[PDB]
Amino acid sequence: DLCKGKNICEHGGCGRYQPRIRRSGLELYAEWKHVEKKILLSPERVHEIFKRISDEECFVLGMEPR
Amino acid sequence: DPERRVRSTLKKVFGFDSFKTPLQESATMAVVKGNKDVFVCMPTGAGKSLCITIVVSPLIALIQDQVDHLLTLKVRVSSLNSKLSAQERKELLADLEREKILYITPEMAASSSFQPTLNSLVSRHLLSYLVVDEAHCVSQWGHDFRPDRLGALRSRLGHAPCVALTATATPQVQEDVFAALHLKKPVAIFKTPCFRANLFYDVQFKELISDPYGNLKDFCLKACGIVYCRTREACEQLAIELSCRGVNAKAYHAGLKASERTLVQNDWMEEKVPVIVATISFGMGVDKANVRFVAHWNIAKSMAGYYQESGRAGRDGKPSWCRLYYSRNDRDQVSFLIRKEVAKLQEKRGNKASDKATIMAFDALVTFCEELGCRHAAIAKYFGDALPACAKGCDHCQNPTAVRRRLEALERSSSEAHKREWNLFYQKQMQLRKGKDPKIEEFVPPDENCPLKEASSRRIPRLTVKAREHCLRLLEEALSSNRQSTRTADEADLRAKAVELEHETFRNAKVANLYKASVLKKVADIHRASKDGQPYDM
Amino acid sequence: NAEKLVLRIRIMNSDENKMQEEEEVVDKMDDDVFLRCIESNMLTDMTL
DNA sequence: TGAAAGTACTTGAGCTTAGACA
Ligand SMILES: Nc1ncnc2c1ncn2[C@@H]1O[C@H](COP(=O)(O)OP(=O)(O)NP(=O)(O)O)[C@@H](O)[C@H]1O
Repeated sequence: DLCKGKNICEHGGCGRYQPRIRRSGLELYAEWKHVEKKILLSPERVHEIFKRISDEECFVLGMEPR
Repeated sequence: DPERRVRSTLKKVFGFDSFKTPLQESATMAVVKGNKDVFVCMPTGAGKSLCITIVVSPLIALIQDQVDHLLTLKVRVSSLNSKLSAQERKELLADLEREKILYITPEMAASSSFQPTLNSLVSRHLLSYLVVDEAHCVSQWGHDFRPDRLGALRSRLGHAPCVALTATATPQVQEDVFAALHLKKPVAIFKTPCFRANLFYDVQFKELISDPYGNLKDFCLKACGIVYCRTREACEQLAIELSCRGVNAKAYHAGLKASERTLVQNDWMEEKVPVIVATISFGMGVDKANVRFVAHWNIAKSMAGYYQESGRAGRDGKPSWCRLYYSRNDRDQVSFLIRKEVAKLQEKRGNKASDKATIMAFDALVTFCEELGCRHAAIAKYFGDALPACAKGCDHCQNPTAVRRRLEALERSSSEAHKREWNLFYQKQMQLRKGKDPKIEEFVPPDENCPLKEASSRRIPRLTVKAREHCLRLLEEALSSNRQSTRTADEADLRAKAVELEHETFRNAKVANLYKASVLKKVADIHRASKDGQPYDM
Repeated sequence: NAEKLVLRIRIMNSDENKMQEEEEVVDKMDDDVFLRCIESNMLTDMTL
């Protein structure tokens, strides 16, 4: 609830932006607005994204890393 | 001709030769005071200083910008403001009270920090010009911390000729400028035409656009630039939106901070942030030579404000488009805003039909946005100019057909939660029914001999004294009819009886129609008692 | 004290005794259908 | 040929401004 309102990533680096994730059936779409537009978010990409999450950053997310 | 010194100053001290426009050259030779007051309209140029002189600039940002620019131009110019250094203020007051351009803000112009200094500079006659900077309707607008001068400065400064400088000079506006400033007739009119072919004036309707955010993002992509959102943190919202869409935009809500803006502005000056969003602010910062768009997301207040904020684009002459995003909801919201503003304004001040000048100014903006034709022609008509003969560069100039279709679609686009909905609809649809000049109070006092206790009472709105007298006479006729049915004492006590009955009804009533209804209800009771043949007791 | 507890209501605004009406706004909401909305609102959400 | 309801999501809206002193 707190983080769904933060559309920008700053703290830390990576001053780039955040797309909207929309679910259509079994496919996840990284709906970039204009910053192509509806790039299909392949499960390989989301696996790579999840792989780099630190243990503290997933503990605060509520999921125990071990 | 001293024109020799003018040429020398332009060549070396100024860095020009005043050749941008011969009109400003003629204005400069007019300010030599061979005429009775000169009214020059600062447009794409200036020539003051030469044409100690006090500079009445309401906002200190212009004071700074100009004094530092002149100092870099090898000119000894001083400035006076409260934010200035205390030691600098003390030494400047010391060196000006005794033995060549002064920039001041009107807050201390009528205060003890400068009024004795003003008298000293007037009695010694050390002043040669009392010029008000960017004397836009700035004079006739705002907290009005300045008469305009009337005789409190135009005359208080017998010498110092006094010269005016406004961006927009419409007939009524310029004549009110002369009336308020007491500019001695015949004021020399030096007015430049407002037509500019480098601006692609057009109006887009937010309702017709499926995604106004995307359309305005595409607009700023095909182009620095200053979009203008009205207020209500919508400036910050729009800045974030554009930043989301890929337009690095910042904000300028007055509710930020000199600090916040201090950088926020300079960042923009050096293209660090290409786009900056302001609410109604940014009266300064006008030197960019790029300003590729000043498209207004929200409607302005009048042709004065709209034209002033939109002419900032295309300083070097390159095309700069500039648009206006219009919404009917925004139109009626701002109409409510000004109507309530003037309603509270009359509660604290006099009639001041300029209050209604504002409302037909806004109506002129609305009808200009909702009209069919050249936008340049409309602004020239409002400013008193002639046909611009503008080529492509308008909504109507470039494509008359598309604008007509868009307007036709907009016409057909009209058609506990409902409580606010109905309240807004009713208030907006009957507020417009009141029309212009909504003051109309003219409370008449009791003339000479009104038999009315606490007659001068404003508790019941729109209850004229004559109406209460009419009700009193009706009660008197009812009591006389009872008199010739029951044989009471006389009429002398019946007069007081009717007065007391009217006062009781007045106290028991809260609105005019209810008061009249209660008056008529008593009259029947009486007549009924007369039919009952019994005297009308209490 | 009658035979029909009749009440009459009008929508008096006029223009405060000003000059006619030139270029009236598009959403004037002609008083007949404005009275339509007024009557509907009174009949539905008056909460007497 | 005729559920019914509770809960987890989105999406839109959207509201004065002005500078000095403070
Ligand atoms: N005759 C001239 N020759 C050359 N440059 C000129 C001439 N007149 C004015 N300028 C320059 O044009 C600049 C713009 O003046 P001006 O348009 O008054 O300022 P602005 O703030 O850009 N617009 P405004 O709203 O009218 O005050 C001046 O500061 C001068 O540097």
